[PDB]
This record gives sequence, structure tokens and C-alpha cells, in this order.
Amino acid sequence: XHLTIHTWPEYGYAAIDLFTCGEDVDPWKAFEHLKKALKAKRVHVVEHERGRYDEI
Amino acid sequence: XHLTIHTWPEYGYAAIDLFTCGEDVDPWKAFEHLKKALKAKRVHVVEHERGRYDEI
Amino acid sequence: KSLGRHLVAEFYECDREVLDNVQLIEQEMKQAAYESGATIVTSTFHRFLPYGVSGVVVI
Amino acid sequence: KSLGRHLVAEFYECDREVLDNVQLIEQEMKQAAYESGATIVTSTFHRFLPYGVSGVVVI
Repeated sequence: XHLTIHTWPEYGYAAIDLFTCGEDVDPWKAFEHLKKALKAKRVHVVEHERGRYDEI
Repeated sequence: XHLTIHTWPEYGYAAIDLFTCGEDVDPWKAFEHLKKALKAKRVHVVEHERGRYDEI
Repeated sequence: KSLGRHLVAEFYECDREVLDNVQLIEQEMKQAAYESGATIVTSTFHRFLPYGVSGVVVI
Repeated sequence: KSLGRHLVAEFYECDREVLDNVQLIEQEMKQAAYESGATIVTSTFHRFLPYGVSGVVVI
């Protein structure tokens, strides 16, 4: 999977989540288009591996 | 905000996100319900602070 | 401290009949929202094919 | 080596007009989905008052 956004205009802040599934789906392309579209001047991103094969 | 879930039945795995706002909203109350509901036997949770005051 | 709290959880060894029940999952997900004391704006759940469930509850 | 890849992102000092434009956010979120290759299952966006926009694209 899912892609989410929750904005706080009063703070110029946006909480974004790009949760993808599959080797042909790149969440980073989603990030690049949004950073641009929203004109963020500063970002912090954490990348999680959901459903690690060895975990499951 | 949002509560999300994506399940993989074949692996008995579920990726869950509990993102809430407001002091009157405890995300761990959602987690507990779901843990019971799913019969989950092993969990791993990372708590993220979204939009720290000292950041915005 | 922050505008919000966010739990990223991995659930392993779950009831597989529960994991593959679109209607139940929504139920449970909705109730979970209630327990946290949040107000539900909307919810949309989908049953992937073959096995699998995906759903979101906006609060 | 994992079923999925999840980016948890904090966007700061954004264009405040865009952040409060529900139709543009949806426009942009849907585009981001395209750029990623993702097959859109469903999309739902909300305009909260006085400010704020919550939106999700299930992929």
C-alpha cells in the first residue's frame, strides 16, 4: 501493498508510506515522484523488509 | 490515521501497521486486539514517532 | 512528542483460516480501531487471489 | 529476500498549498503508483477541516 499519505499543511509536513510487494515494483520511484510533486526540502526515510524469507 | 494489514495465508504471515494520532489514541490497544484475533505466535514490532515536534 | 505513533508489526504463525477471511479481518481490524479509541473515517478491504487479504482503515 | 519493501518517510518543508489540495494529492499519489509499476486496487482520499489530507492507494 500500500501507499499512504497524511498531511499537516500547518507544518509543511507529510507522513508518507510506500509499502510495495514484488521485484518489479520499486517504492523508490514512488518516493522520487512525491518528493518532487510535494517539493519537500528535507526528508528522512526508513526502509523496512516486510516478510523476510528467513523470518517466515 | 490508519491501520493496515496484508496477509499471506500460505505462510501464516501478516504485515500490520498501526499509525495513530492524538494522546487519546493508543496504538498498542489495536495491536493487542489483533494479536488475539490472528492467534499470532511470534511478533516483532518497531514503534516509529511520526512528525516529531523537534523536527517540524 | 510527535504528531503520531506508528507501529510496524510482523505477525508470524497466525491462524491461516483467519488470515484468509476478508470479512473477518475487516471486522477485527475495525474493532482494533475501536479499542485504540480512534474514530473510523472509512475502511476498504480486499481479498487477493489466491490466498491473501489486504485492507485499510482510515482513522 | 522479503515479501515486501516498505519506506517510512518524513517529508518536511513541503509546499503547503499542495499538502492541502485533496485532488492534487490523489493525482500525485496515483502517479507515484504508476511510476512504481504498482497495480492499483483501490484509492480513497479525504479532506479534513480546517487543514489536512489523508489518502491511501491500496496496491
